[PDB]
Amino acid sequence: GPGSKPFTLPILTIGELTNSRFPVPIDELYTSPNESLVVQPQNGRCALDGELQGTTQLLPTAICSFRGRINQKVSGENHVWNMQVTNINGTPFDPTEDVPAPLGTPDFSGKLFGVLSQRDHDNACRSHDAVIATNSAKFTPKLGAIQIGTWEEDDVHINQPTKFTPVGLFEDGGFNQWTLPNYSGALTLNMGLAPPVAPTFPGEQILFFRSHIPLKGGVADPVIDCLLPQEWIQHLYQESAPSQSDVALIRFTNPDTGRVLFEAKLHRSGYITVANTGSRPIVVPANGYFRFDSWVNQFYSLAPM
Amino acid sequence: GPGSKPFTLPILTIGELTNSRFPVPIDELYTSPNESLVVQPQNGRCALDGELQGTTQLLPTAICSFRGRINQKVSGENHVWNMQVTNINGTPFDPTEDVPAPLGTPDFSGKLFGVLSQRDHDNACRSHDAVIATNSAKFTPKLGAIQIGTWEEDDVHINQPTKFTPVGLFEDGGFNQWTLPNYSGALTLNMGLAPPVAPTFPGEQILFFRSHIPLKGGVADPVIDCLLPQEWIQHLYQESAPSQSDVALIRFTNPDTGRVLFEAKLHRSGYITVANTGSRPIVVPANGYFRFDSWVNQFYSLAPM
Repeated sequence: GPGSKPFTLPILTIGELTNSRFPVPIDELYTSPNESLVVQPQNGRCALDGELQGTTQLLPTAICSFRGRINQKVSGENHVWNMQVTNINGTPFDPTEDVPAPLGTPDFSGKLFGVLSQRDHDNACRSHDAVIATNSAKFTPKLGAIQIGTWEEDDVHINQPTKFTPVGLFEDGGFNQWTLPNYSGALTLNMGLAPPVAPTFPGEQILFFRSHIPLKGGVADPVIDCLLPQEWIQHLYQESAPSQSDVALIRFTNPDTGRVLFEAKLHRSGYITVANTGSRPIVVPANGYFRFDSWVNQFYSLAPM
Repeated sequence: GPGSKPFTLPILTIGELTNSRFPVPIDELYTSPNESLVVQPQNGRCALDGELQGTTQLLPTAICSFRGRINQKVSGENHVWNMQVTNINGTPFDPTEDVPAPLGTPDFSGKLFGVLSQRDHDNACRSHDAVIATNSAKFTPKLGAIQIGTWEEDDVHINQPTKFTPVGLFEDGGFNQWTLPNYSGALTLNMGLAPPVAPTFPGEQILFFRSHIPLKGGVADPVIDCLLPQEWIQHLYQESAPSQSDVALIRFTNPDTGRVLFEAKLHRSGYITVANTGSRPIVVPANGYFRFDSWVNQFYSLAPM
């Protein structure tokens, strides 16, 4: 009609949200100033009008997963395999397409721990622990191939349907959630990226949805922070509501109480800022959720958290 | 107002749906007659008005997961541990609550393969392969405890936060997707169950959303069939639209083509029937999705598939 469809978010509490950058539930909200770090995740990217960006796709369980077939054991390597990757649904990946990598590809540097599974054309199956170094020169998903390490020296089959189910990190050394992999390998620039995000208003910081992820060994508390929960992305994709301005004011509210705990800016490009100093984890009532209040601009002065 | 909010389903193709009974994408639609088998899944259960039933909860990645802490190594057992389970968000499980088990508990009998991870209070971490026999007398999630098997004899810590990430089945022997676990263990009846479902109209069969799941070893093609995709459940929970009759007519349609491929009955209790003979897998265009057409009754004669 003459009027626009009102923008909406799903009615979901902190305990009903999934991380859009790793297939686990959100544990908490978190805010910190990115003085040195540049924030440019490729998963969990979606404009408020429902446009998916970067490597973002809709399936929460498939985030950081891989699909394809093993073409060979890597030359001069025991326990390392070369995997030709397809899209998550099994359809061929189109390397010339204007995305950084197959949708769902991990968007952080480190050693990912998970399980490699196969079901051969004759239905003979196997699953073994595996590691994928997203920070290695031979991590080339954009070119259609990655390398996968196993402990099992021999029991991986060639030219058979293969999946990688992510579990967590193998080790904490070399892990940086904000360092993008080189999707095309060494000496090649990433392309088709979702843009970096930063709080434009002096005094604001990004608000993240944070998950603490598993670690195979070591002493650490590795976390993955996403800009938007996967359910919000799924919702925005469904709704495709036009954005009335560059910023939607949202209010975190407990429904039974009816009281608003704090307010934040949801930006058109798909991330949240708040007025806060330093980095502190945010604990919120299990009943509470973000409610859309109105459209404002970048110059709107938020109430301090 | 005086009028009811129109019922709706999400606009999602086959490749954009998640299984509600195991944390993997839907691979295909499937239909078969349950002449001998009784269909009573506890996950992926939701009335069309958004009422969650059985052990159904909202987080797709958390389906078939467990959370809690290891209290002891099992008496007379090497490699077997007793785990005191909490809810998925970590909050205490209320055994007296009218559910069959903690929400998200697996609803099938067999040996589940996955990874057990821990992060100790001092941040020392470990992850190891694990198996959970949902078909054992010591599987007692409703009582607040299960047993977990590992290969690692010693490297599991007591009284530390623990998670189980499911991957697939350990073996195919003993697996039956329609046999419910005894949630309270041997000699105790399940309670608070979602009711069994069956096609009431002579000549109809249930239509399932089917996934082929990983297997650690053996020759088999184990599948998990759900009544509703997880995204539909999330959507119905959000919408909470009143049901106008016992049956909603839905039409599977490819949007670009604009052509309807077939029609089905979406029942108020949350499952689909079609008019088909025997068991056959259904392949549908990647563009296609179910569209809600109108409300009918049990006596509506569907066009044959």
